Order: sequence, then structure tokens, then C-alpha cells
Amino acid sequence: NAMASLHIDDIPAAIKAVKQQLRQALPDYQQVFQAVEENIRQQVMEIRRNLAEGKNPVPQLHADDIINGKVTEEQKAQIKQRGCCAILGVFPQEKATAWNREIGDYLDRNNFVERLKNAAEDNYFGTLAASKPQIYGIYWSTPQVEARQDKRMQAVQIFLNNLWQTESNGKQHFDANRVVTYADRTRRRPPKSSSLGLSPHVDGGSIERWLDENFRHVYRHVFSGQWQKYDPFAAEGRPEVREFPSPAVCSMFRTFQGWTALTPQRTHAGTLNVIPIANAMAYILLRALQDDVADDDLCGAAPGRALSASEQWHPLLMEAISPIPDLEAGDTVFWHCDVIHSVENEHNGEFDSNVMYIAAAPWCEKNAAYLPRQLASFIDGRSPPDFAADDFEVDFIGRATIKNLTEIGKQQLGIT
Amino acid sequence: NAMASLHIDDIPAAIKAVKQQLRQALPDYQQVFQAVEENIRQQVMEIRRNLAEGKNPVPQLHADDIINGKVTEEQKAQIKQRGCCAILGVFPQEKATAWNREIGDYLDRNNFVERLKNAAEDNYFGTLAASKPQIYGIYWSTPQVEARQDKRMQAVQIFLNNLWQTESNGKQHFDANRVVTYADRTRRRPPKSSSLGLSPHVDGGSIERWLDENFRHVYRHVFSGQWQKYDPFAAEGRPEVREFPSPAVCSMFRTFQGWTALTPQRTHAGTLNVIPIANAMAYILLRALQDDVADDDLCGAAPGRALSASEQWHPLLMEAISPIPDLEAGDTVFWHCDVIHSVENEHNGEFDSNVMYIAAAPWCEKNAAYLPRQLASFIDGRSPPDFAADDFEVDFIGRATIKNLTEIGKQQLGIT
Repeated sequence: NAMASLHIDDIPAAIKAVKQQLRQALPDYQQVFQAVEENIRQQVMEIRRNLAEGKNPVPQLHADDIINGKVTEEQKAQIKQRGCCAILGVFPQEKATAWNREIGDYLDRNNFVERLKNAAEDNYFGTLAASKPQIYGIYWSTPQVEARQDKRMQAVQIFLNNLWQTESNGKQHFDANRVVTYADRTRRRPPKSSSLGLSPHVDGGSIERWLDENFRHVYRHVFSGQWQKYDPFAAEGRPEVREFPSPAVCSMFRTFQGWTALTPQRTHAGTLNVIPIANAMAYILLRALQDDVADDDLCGAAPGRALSASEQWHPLLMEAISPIPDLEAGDTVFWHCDVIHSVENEHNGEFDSNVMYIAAAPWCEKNAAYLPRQLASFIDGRSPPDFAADDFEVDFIGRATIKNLTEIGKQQLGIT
Repeated sequence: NAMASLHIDDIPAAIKAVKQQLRQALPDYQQVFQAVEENIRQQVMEIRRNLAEGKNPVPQLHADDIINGKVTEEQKAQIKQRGCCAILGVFPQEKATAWNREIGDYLDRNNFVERLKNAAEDNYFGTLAASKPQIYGIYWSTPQVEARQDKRMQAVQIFLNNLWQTESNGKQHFDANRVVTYADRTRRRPPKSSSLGLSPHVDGGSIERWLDENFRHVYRHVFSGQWQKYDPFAAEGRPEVREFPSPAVCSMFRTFQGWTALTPQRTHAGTLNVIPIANAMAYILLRALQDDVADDDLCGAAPGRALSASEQWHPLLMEAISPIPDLEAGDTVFWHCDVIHSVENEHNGEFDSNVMYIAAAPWCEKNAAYLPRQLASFIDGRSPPDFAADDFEVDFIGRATIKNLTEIGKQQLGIT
């Protein structure tokens, strides 16, 4: 709400006032930063050493091993330190491959490209926002609806949500054993194509991480100097954070963002890059408080945009950028909501690199509040409320409906 | 319009695409920047030398000398190089001093402070946005209305607008001999108070100066490399520039922003700082294209905010920051719409430092289009449409009306 009432042109003054308060509460902000920096440097060295050894620094598990409860305590600790995980064989390869063809048909038959070109204005900006598109405002294809409700996928999301410390001061901040569905888009990157994608960033808020008292509570051990107590997997306070209202706001708390692979994923073939450092955010928060940063500036952090990590202000973090592991169709990869990530710039592969966005979102009040309005958009075939009201699929042939839904899918979408 | 249709979360991709195009059109962007840099360095050295000699680098003229047409060609050239001018004795000191008392009474009697506190939410942000205020959402006091329509002030604005090259390719881009009124606020800075004010900045657009083809036309000689042909006082294209819709947008083209002093102004007493380099913008535009700037970044330029010049990206420009000359009540100071400026941080003076915002806005179609809707707000006592709809003075005792207006004031406000 406080964020909801702050004008976009009052932000620089907001930042100036709040930065003074944080430097005053944490007078040794420099020494704390240097201590945090050393902890980060040690994670970076280890990641670079993994890469140099030919090991991918992103942890990998088999869905079967999750389902059968064979994941060891050391593996869970590794995932929590790296803040990410690739999970293989969630779906059979045959199914995912068919899913890929089906989404393609779905787009082909309903003339998506032609519709996108029409929905764009004659601006330079509009027009190849509407040609060679890579992210598709497509939400209700049967493969998306089937993928979200699958039992294996549910077990994997429950596993991941249980990595969090969900209980604090007598209160359950979310139910890790209960999954709700967050409908999202699908991406299809052609070989040899350029990238529109954002540079290394984190979704879920930018300036607000400093300006909002609720975000600052999530990060209380960072701003008080007790950085060793900061825990990225502590749930407390995260479903309560306030964001500047914008198209970048997600209505749901997601513990992990996720990709489900519809095609093989390879390095240098349009795959995902991450910085696998779960507590990188502490470095970023503290970085913006140093003396070499202007008073009304937070290292470029800006309204209505994902928080960016740059070579300019965070060259240490950039040293730890890594491609995700190779994936086959039916594999997945997940990353903590605070993990820095980025689509790689170039795709020199032979075929389209295609994925569905499918996150892990646990049951909680915040997330429960979004379900009814999301359900309405599903019922209508409209774009969900967190997205541009393109509403492409209202009249699409073969759009998925309530009748494609299992009982799991029904409960995850808030149909009782 | 193109700017009007660009989403706030599509900007980083917009910047990435446009920066590639500009570096490709200007492949020697580095060498051009270094040549521009040298030209700037020479203006900075001269300004610092002025300051070291105890001369203020902001040109000064007497209103009488303007009115009697005694300003020399060298003085006009100096104003055009420095991009600013202090103009003394526009109003008699006695009048301006009374004006100051009258605005004070006007605020006192109508309980402005108490009203502001009520119009603010119970946020940390809201509350001393509403106490110890420095900028007052006050538009229609009789001193403001009288000051805007004064004959001496009109002559001074016509003088300044005639400094511009108003004619190009058969077309008059604005009528320098015809003034229209732009109603604005009033500022009152108490001694020993902190500053909310923005760091060194330029109003009238930020990212759009690179992203909008119309802005890029104003700056065509910069982006083509022919920087020596760039002329800050060329009118062509400026009334056609497109801005990202925000509370920072001014509906009128102003050739100069301006302050009218209601109290004495002194250095270290809450006065104005400027960087008196009219073509500083060329350095700023080119700076953002260098190899040390990230692909989707324009040295911090951001939507809905004045363009900032920083120690971080423009330390050369910061070396040339200067206080405006000392002013008495009734004096004025004006600066080119592209001139970097900034309220000084500290006020160690003995009394309130108070000014009225009164710009120079020439007649042209763009400006003529705003007059009717501005007139409506004047008629109602509402906040003008470019400002927050506070509407404080609707029921204020002593608000100015159409009956306070001379025939000049009537014509400047679009009453035939």
C-alpha cells in the first residue's frame, strides 16, 4: 500500500530519505559489505572451479529420486546454497516432445503470428515486438494445463517448497504441502536469433527491497549487520512484501521460478544462465549503501523493472554466471525467487529452443486471493490478470478448458 | 505516441535495440565523445576560473537594459554559451517583498499546512511529505497571477525567447514575440532545513532523448557525429518531442525554466545550483553510448524521472556546478530547458528562501493546446492538469480570479 501510493517521480527523494536511515542504523555498512563480499567471493571461486572441472554448478536430481524420497541431506543443503536445481524426468520425453508439437499446431492453426502483428501498433517498437516473437502470450493450451496439474510435477513442487523454513513465531507462512497453479506463458527461441531478453536480473521487486518495510523485514539480518543469520529460505515476511504497481508485479508468491523443457536445452543454444548464489541479494542490498553510490541512487534499481545485477556495480557476481545443465524434453529447472538469472544472448543450435514457464507456488492467503480472478480468465480464455490483456485465446480452436482438468488441477486452480 | 504506447517494463529491451542502432550509425562513438569531452573540458576550466576569480559564471543583465534594448551581441552570445541568465529588477523590490508577505498570509489564513497533512496518507512517505513542506501546490495566489502578466516580465521573456533560432525550413517553430502563461508552484525553504530536492538534473525527458525519433531529430547533429553543428538554441523539432506519460511531463514547451525571487537569495542559503554549459546534453547523450555502459542502460536514465547527471557517469560536468548569482526580491534567474540544475543541499541563512516558478513559454501550437484546460483549472481554482489534483485553492479566501487579470494576462492565458 505504501508502495501503491508512492508516485513514480517521488522515488528519488524516497531513496534519499531511506538510504540515510539505513546507513544511520548500520553505520559500519562498509565493513559489513566487505565481510559479505568475502563470503560471496568464496562461493564464486567454488562455482568457477566447478565450471573449470567441467561440472555444472547447478545441482541436478532425478524426479524419481525425489518421488521415492531418496534425496540426501547434503543434496538439499547444496540446492539451498546454490539456490537452484535441475530436475530430470518430471515428464516422459515422449510426452514433452508431443506437447511441443501440440503447442506449435495450436499457434499455427489459430494464426497467432498474424494476430500478434495486428495487435501491434505501427511503431518501430510495436512491429517486431510482433514479429519473430520469442515469448508467447499463450496461457491455456492443453500441454500447459496438463503439465501444471501432473502428479509428478506436484511432488517436485512440494519437495522444493519444503526446502523452505515455513514456520516462524507460531505461524505457518505458507503450506509447503499444498500447491496452487500460476498460469504463465511459453517461450520459443529460433536458432541464430538475437535476444530481447533482460540482462542478469531478479524478479519480484527492485527499489521496494529497500523502500518497503515489509521487504526490509525479510532482509532484516542484512540491514542490521548480522548477515550470517540471513537465510534465503526463510519464508517469514515474503508473502507480505509490497511492490510498486506495474506490469512486472506477480500476484503470487513463488518460492521458485521454473522452466519445463519442450525441446533439448544446450549451452550456446538459447538456454538459461543463472548466478547460483542463493544469498547474492545480501551483497546487492549492501552494495547500494556504499559511499561510491549517489544519495538518491540504488545502483540503477528502478520502478516497474526487475532488479538488475551489472558489471558496473556487481562485477564479482558476474564472475559466477553459469549456463543451466543440459536438459532433454520433459526435464525441468527451478530457481529461488531471489536468484539472478538471464537468457543467454546467442543460440547457435540447430532447432527451436522451447519451454513452458511453470513455477512452484505454495498455498497461502496471498496466493489464494489471486485464484478466483485467475479462474475467471481461464473460464473466458482471456489473459490472466497479471499479464497484458491480449486475450488471444478467447476464440482459439483447441483451447484447454475445465474439462481437461483432473481433480488435482481443479484444486490447484481454486475449484474448491 | 510511440512513447505513450511503450510499457514501463519493455524499456530495457527498447534501450538495447536503440543503442545498437545508434552505435551502428555512429561507429566512431568513442572518438566523437572524446572530441565533445574536450569542448566540455574547456567550458569547465573557464567556469572554474570565473569562480576562482570571484566572478559568478552565470551572466547577469538588468531588466531595464533589456527593455531599452541595450544588451550587446557579446552578452547574448555569453548567455547562449552558458545557457542561463540572471535578470535583475524585473519587479521593484518593494512589490516582491509585499508579494512574499501576501503569499504567506494566503497560506496562513487558508490553513494550508493543516490541509496538506490531511491530504496525506499515514505512510512514512505521506506524512512529512505533508510537514515542513518546501514546494507548495499553490497556483492561483494574486502575487503569482500578477507576476506572470506583468509588462516588464513579458519583455524579459520575449527577449529570452528571441535568443533562439525560431525559423527553419520555411517554418516558424514558435513565435518568440508572443508569450503564453504556464501556471506553476511556489517554493519556501526554511533556514537549517534538509533538502528533498533532486540531485543535478534536467527536466523535459530522460530515456526519450535517445528512444524518441523526435528528440533524436533535435539532437541529430550529436547522433550523426557532427557535434560542432549542434545548437541548443535551435528551436526546430523541440515542440514535437514525445515523452513517456508521467507526472514529470510538462504539457508546454518552455524555452527557459525560471525562478522569481520573493526573498534575497544567497549561496549556502538554499539557492539554486546550475551547470552553466548549454551544450552539456551532447556529452550526456554520447556518454551513454560508450563501451563501459551496459547494453540496456543509459547511465541511469529512467522513466518518469528528470534526467540525472552524476559523479558516477559525468564527473567532468560535476566539476562545473555553480551557485546562481546573489539575488534580491524582484530579481529573476532563467535557464535553458537543457541546463543541468539542482537546489543546493544546505541553507545556513537567517530567513526563509522563497521563490515563484515562472518560466518563459512562447506561443506555438503545442502550448496553445494546453491553455483551454489550464484555463478551466484557473476558473475552478483547481490544480492545473500537469500537476497532482490536490485542488487546494478551490475554497481558499483571496484566491486570484479572471478579474485580477490585465488584457496581457487574459491573452497569455488564452482568453482570446
